[PDB]
Amino acid sequence: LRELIASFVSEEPPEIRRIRTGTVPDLPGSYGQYFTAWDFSNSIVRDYAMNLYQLTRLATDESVSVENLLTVFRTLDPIYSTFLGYNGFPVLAEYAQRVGQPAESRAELLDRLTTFTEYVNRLTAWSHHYFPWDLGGERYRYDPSQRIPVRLTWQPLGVQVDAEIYADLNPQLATDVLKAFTVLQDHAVVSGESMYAWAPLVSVAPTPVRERICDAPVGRLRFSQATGNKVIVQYSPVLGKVVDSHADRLAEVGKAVWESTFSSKEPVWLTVERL
Amino acid sequence: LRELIASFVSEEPPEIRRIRTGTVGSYGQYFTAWDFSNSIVRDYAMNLYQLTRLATDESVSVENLLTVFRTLDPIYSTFLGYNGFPVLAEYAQRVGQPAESRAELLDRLTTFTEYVNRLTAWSHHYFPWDLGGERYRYDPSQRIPVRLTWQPLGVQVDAEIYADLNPQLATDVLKALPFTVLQDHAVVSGESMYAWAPLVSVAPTPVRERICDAPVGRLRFSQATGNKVIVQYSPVLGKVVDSHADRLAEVGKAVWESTFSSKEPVWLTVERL
Ligand SMILES: O=C(O)CC[C@@H]1N[C@H](C(=O)O)Cc2c1[nH]c1ccccc21
Ligand SMILES: O=C(O)CC[C@@H]1N[C@H](C(=O)O)Cc2c1[nH]c1ccccc21
Repeated sequence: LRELIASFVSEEPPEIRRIRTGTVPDLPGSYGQYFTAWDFSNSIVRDYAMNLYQLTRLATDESVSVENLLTVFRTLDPIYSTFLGYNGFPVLAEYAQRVGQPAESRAELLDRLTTFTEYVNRLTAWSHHYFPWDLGGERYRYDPSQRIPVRLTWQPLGVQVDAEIYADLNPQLATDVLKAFTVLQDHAVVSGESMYAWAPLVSVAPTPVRERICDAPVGRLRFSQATGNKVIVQYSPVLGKVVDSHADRLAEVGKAVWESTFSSKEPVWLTVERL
Repeated sequence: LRELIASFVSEEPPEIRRIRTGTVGSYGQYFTAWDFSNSIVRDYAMNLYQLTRLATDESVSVENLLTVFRTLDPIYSTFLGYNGFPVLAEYAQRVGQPAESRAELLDRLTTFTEYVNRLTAWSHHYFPWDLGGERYRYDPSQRIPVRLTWQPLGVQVDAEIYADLNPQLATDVLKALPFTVLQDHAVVSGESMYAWAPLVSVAPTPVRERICDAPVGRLRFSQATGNKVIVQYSPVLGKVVDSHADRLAEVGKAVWESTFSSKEPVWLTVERL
């Protein structure tokens, strides 16, 4: 599986192509319209994914017996598995059955859960990028020691900015984030002026320090292990802050990426490297 | 909750109305917030139904059950509460509170499921699937006869519930009869209509059948997906009689024009015969 997670960090998965073009073998969508089909594909795998992560996060809970975990999986999974497998994602289903296979140990289950979560998280990301959220706008309107420095670069925007990430604030989270990335950049479609990208990792570490996003300042950085393994730049568990001096570019980086996921479907990639 | 469940079976919830009128999104549009509300309620519903089914299982403690709830629920509950369904959230919080009997939980779970499944039913009906429509194109001794009718289309048909095929499912659905609910169409599956029946059945479904094998007039149940009643013009339930199968074509036409376009409610009543 991991081979194709890596493949799909660079390339759009073929599954996410047939869905946008309407070439799914089943031709889903009653009365010759795959708009409904596409919608179900996007949402079913997004929520299926959030489920997978939480299943994982309980694989880390030891009060639950692994056998009880496997059973909660055989209960929750098959409906999402089969429908997605019949509406655009055949392999994900088979791999879900591989995850449901008896776990000789708790760690084996945990590893399968996290791999597969990230597989479907990459697919979620790509669908999120190509789903036409635009039809709506036309009609429906209204310790200083531990801070590590890194640099975030948006191409082909050619805009770079710097950021600190407070390892002290969220140690387990920051270490996992530091462990790893050039990934497609997209915009939140309901929250407002924020962008996020699907970081290539599966962190189940608890986050003691979270912030209410209305208190969050500009260029605030946040990682959501739940809605993807997303990294979020606000122009919630907190990760870091883009330095104030460069906050002046984030706003147009925003408008650009909003056009990316709302209007253009033109890829906008974001790289995080550590200074 | 049950108070609200009954009230909603006939009346549009306030929540679905304010979201579909955008009087609860990014850059002054609500269609994304709507797409999210619709899908998250639908899927929180499937999750709740599988969690009740879990609640029947005796291998899992009620404390392990409650912690699997305390983790999978909030991501859906709190979010939906921000966009459309606040009371859904507060009641989810309360379902989580420590239960001392499997039954107490299982009851709150089932009512909450069905509350959410009605919210889903109304969301599916009002949700706009017409937008992409222009952009994206191409023992007989055992069965118990009942009858179905659609108003204001004024069309009826007699059908038989195969108790022999699914005894548990048959009883669970009959005990709700008579009822009259919203009938909507199947937006992805094809030529099938369905309606959200007012029950939450944990009945086994020993017999199931390919929807491609399902004849015209095939009645199937959808306990896994909103405990719905599906007529095809899957767990098996019944069949409309051969001489009445012909009357199903135009009501499917009208109900597709109802769910896809008009939104003018189409109601179906099922009564025992
Ligand atoms: O405060 C908000 O509106 C939501 C914040 C964030 N925004 C995303 C977007 O805007 O696309 C969608 C999304 C978010 N959090 C979630 C939790 C569960 C399921 C979906 C989401
Ligand atoms: O569409 C299909 O081929 C599947 C059959 C059914 N059809 C529904 C429709 O058409 O609205 C959508 C739907 C179905 N089963 C599901 C399971 C999970 C999530 C959604 C669904």
